[PDB]
Amino acid sequence: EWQENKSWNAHFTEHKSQGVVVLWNENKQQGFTNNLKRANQAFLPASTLKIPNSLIALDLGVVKDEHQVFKWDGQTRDIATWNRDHNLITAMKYSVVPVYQEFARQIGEARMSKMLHAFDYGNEDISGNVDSFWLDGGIRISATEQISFLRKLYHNKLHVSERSQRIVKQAMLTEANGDYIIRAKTGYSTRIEPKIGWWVGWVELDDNVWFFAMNMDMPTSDGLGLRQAITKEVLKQEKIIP
Amino acid sequence: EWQENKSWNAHFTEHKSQGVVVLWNENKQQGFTNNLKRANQAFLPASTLKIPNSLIALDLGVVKDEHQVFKWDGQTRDIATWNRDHNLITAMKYSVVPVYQEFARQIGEARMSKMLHAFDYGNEDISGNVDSFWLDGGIRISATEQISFLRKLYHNKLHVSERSQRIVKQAMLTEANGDYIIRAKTGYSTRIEPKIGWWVGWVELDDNVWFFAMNMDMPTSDGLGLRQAITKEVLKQEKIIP
Ligand SMILES: [Cl-]
Repeated sequence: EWQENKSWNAHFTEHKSQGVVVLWNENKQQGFTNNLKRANQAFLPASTLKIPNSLIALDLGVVKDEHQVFKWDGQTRDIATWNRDHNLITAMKYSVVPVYQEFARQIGEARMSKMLHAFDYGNEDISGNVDSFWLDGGIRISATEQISFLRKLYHNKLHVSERSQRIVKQAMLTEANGDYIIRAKTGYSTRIEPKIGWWVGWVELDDNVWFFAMNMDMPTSDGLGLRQAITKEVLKQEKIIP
Repeated sequence: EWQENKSWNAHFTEHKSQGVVVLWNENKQQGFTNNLKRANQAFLPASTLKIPNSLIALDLGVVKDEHQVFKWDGQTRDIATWNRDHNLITAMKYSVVPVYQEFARQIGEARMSKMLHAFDYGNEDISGNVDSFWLDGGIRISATEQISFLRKLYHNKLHVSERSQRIVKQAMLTEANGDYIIRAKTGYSTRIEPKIGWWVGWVELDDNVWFFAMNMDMPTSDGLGLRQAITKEVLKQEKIIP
C-alpha cells in the first residue's frame, strides 16, 4: 500500500522548490511519497533513459564491456567532460550524450523502441527520430514507474541477459561507504516545459534495499545539486542513511 | 619494472610501524614499493584468501548468487556482526569466518588447491604439511603476488566464469565517490608470529586503475585502521586520490 507523508515537503520548501520523492521499501513491499499525484505524473526521462539504453547496447554487443573506449569525435561541446574519450563507466558518470547517440545509431530506432517496450519502460511515444526521441512521440515515465523498472533491474528480471544487467548496475555506482551503497542516475529535462531534474536508483543496506525516484522543478541549472540533497535529506529523515 | 620509493617509509615511521606498500600503475605497467625485499616476502593471507575462496564457491555452485542467505548457526562468537544471517556481500564485508568455513567444508581441501594453483595464488595449497601447515590452506603469498592475482581478476582472466569474477568484484566494493572506486579486502593473520595486517585491492579512476597490496606488523588489534590510513597516505602522496 502507498502511504503519503507531507513532512518531506519541508525539505523542498527549505530550498524554495517543488518536487516529489518516492521511496520503496523492498523488504516490506511498501511505498512512501510526499505527493501521490505527482508520484504518478509522467515526464520525459532525460538522462535516466541511459539506464535502459545501456542495457540494450550491452545486450546487442554494441558495447563489448565497460572497458571499451568510445573515442571523442573532436567536436567540442559545452560540457568539458564530454570532450574526451569515454567508456561505459564514465559515459554514465558524466551523462555523455554524444556517446549514447552513437550507441543509438548502432542499435537502431525500431529495435530501441521495441526493447524499451519489452521493459515496460514508460508509455508509447515512439519518435523521434533515430536516437533522441520525443517530437511526435516522447516516452514519458512517472517516478513510480521508474521504481517498478528499477526493481526488475535489481532482480535481473528484465528481458536482456544477466550479464547486461550486472554491468549496467556496476556503471550506476554513485556512492559507497561502510553504511550504504547508492546506484543511481541523474537526469535533467530542459527542451520541453516544464524543466525538471531527476534522480532515480536505490540504496543497498546490509539487510534491505530502498528504491527511490525523485523529480523536481528545475527552471535553471543552479539547483541541480538539490536532486541528491533533498533525496538524502529524506533518506536521513526516514533513518535509511546516517 | 619496479621502482623503490623509500620516502614512503615516513608513513610507517610516523606511526612507529613497520610494513610495505606495493603499487601497480596499470596504464604504465610499472610498479612501486618502499621495500623490495618485504614486497616479495610470503605471508599467510588471512582474510585476503576470501577473494579466491569466493570465486571458487561461486564457480562450483556452493554459492548460487550474492543473495543466497547463509543462516547463523546459533553459536555466539566474539565479533557481534558474525552472530546473524549473511549473504556473500555481507560475509565479505565483515569477514565472517564461520560462513567461509562452511564454504570450505563444501568445497573440500582438494578442489580448493587445484583451483588456487590454477589461479597461481601464492604457493603450496593442499600439499601443505609439516611444521606450521594447517593455516589458510597451506598458502603463503607476497604483496607482489597479490597484485598479480588481482590484475587477473580485474581483467576476468582467471579460470572461473566471467559471472563469478564480476560477482566477487561487486562483493569487494569498499568505497566510492566522484573521485575514485576502491575494491579491496582486509586481513589480519594472528595465529603465527610476527602478526601482520593486510590490505589488498585496487583504486579505479576515470582513466586508470592502481592496484595496491600492503602488509604491516600488527602486534595489537588496536592499529588495524593504520592499514587503510597508511595506504591512503601513500595514495595521496602519489596524487592518485585527492
Ligand atoms: Cl559494483
